[PDB]
Order: sequence, then C-alpha cells, then structure tokens
Amino acid sequence: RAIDLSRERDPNFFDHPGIPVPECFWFMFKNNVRQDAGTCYSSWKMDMKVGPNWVHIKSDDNCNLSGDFPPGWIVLGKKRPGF
Amino acid sequence: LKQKIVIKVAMEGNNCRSKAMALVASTGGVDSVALVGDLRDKIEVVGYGIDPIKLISALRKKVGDAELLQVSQANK
Amino acid sequence: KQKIVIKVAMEGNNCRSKAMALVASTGGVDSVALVGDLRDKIEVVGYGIDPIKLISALRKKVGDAELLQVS
Ligand SMILES: [Cl-]
Repeated sequence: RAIDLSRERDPNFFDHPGIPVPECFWFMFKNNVRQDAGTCYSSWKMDMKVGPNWVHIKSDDNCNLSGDFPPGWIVLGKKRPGF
Repeated sequence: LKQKIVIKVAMEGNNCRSKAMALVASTGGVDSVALVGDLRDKIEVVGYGIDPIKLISALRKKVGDAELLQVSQANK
Repeated sequence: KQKIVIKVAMEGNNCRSKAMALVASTGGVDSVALVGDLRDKIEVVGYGIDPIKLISALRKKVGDAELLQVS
C-alpha cells in the first residue's frame, strides 16, 4: 500500500524543551489501520516496539523510515510543516 | 546524553494516567514528561540516567499495566 | 488550555523529583518540563489547573516558589 500521509491528521505530540525539536512525524499502521503517531528526528535512529517486536528504525534526511517490520505492520515518516 | 522513553499505560480506571505521570515524573534524572499519542495513553519522558526496565516494573507494581514502546537518544 | 510557569527553589537532594511528582499528579495536566539552564522553572500545561493550590503545595513540600507566568 502507499498510505497517503498528506491526509493524516498530525500526531498528538510534545516538543520537549530541553532537546532539539524533532523534524519528522511518524505513523504506525497495523493492516492499514493507524495505531499511533508521533515525532522523531531526521537523519537519526530509534528503537520502537512495533506490534510484538522491537525494531531499529532509521530515518533519512527526508524523514523516510527504514526498518524490518513484522508482518502487517509499518511505520512511515514525513517531514513536519516547515522542515 | 539524554534519553527519550515512551511507555503505554493501560486505562484500567481511577486516574491511571495521572498516577503514572506522577510516578514517571518522580524518577531521578527526569527533565520532562508528557501525555501523548492518538489515544492519550502514552507517556513520553526525557532525561538522564533513567532505567526503562525498572520504570516499567514500578508502574506495574504501583499503578497498573504498562508497556515500554520506545527508547531513543535525544542528543542530535 | 493553560501554560503555567513556576520558579522553585530546588537546591538539594531530590528536590526536582518531589516537585515534578507533585505537579504531574495535578488534575488536568498534559505535560510538565523543567526549563532554564538550571532547570529551576517548571512549565506545566493542561486544563483546569488552579495555580494557587499548586503553588501552596510546592511551598509546603519542596521550597520557595514564585509564579512567573499564566497564559
Ligand atoms: Cl509568586
């Protein structure tokens, strides 16, 4: 599936004041149903629980996210407004 | 240096999320704590020297079921 | 939705832990954050928060506290 992130509502997030503002929004889907969403840094990495498994997720300069996700699950990124 | 940890808290009844916020916020090394997520059931904490496994154990003992969802570095 | 900033005298063992716990336990709170280079101001965001009640509790349990902003 190509999921249309242009029509996803923004995550409910908090830009923690003592760390830099993250440049990306991520969205996690299970069989095309949005489970959650949030923020992450571009050109970076995070460990996230995706369904039953921890996944090491890398982000590129354009907030494209790479990982080895479990069947039926995906985490997709995009740049935040202005970034 | 700083870590970002996200925990999902079960909404079992009787202000679980408030209680979980309070317990997370009380942990040594915390800089900030926020209730986030599409269902407002995730706590995101940023700080130093926080042991995420111990924090889950403490939530499960004192507040209710909780799951660790993210651990990442915040030092970009 | 309100943002309240309170400066707290937090110059000893566990001060910030105690203060954060008390603020984060308040009804209607969405977030709590320490701000400033010394992390001595507490920014709390949420709904239906009574700044007088909150300040009173900080003064009783942690230390001197000053209201800096309510928006
Ligand atoms: Cl004052």
